[PDB]
This record gives sequence, C-alpha cells and structure tokens, in this order.
Amino acid sequence: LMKAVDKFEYRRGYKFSTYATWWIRQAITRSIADQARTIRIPVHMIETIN
DNA sequence: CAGAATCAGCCCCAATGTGTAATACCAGATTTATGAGCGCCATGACCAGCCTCAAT
Repeated sequence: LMKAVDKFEYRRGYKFSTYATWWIRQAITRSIADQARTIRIPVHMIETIN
C-alpha cells in the first residue's frame, strides 16, 4: 500500500482502491512465493507448479 | 466516648507446577555443460658400464 501511494495519480479520475488492490495483491503473492517454504523455490517455478 | 483512618492479619481468587515397568508477461543478467587446447606425470621401448662369475 505504501508503494502504491508513492505512485498514485489522481488525474485519471479512478478511485484509489482500484490502483491499490493490484499492488497489495502483488506484494502479498510475492511474499508468499518468497518466504513461505523451508526450501526456497523461484517465482517462475512456483507459478509453473500452480 | 464514638468516629474512621491507614496497617497487619486474614481470606477469596488466579496462576503455575506435578503425576509409572522394557496471475500475467516483460526485459536484463547469470551460470552450468559442451566447444577445443596446453601441457604432463607417468606407460612402454631402448641403451651406455659397474657389479657380479669363470678358466689357468
């Protein structure tokens, strides 16, 4: 959310929630793919497994 | 003389401690595997006498 706030633009006329949701979900998924296993697995291989 | 205050004595409530036998894509950077190559310790082939025997 802080990262999304750092790059939000209000001139487009869209609400902040639509822009912030993408960043929040991307950060959450990246964290899950990074630090949720005892043995680290790369993001591309995690995506292939999914 | 009765009053209630601030201290020990007493009591109710909480707490811990015990309990046995064999998503998606995008771009930029990195690395392991096959490319050959220099270079060599050690395989197989000689090759000179000092070391080890014989007859007179």
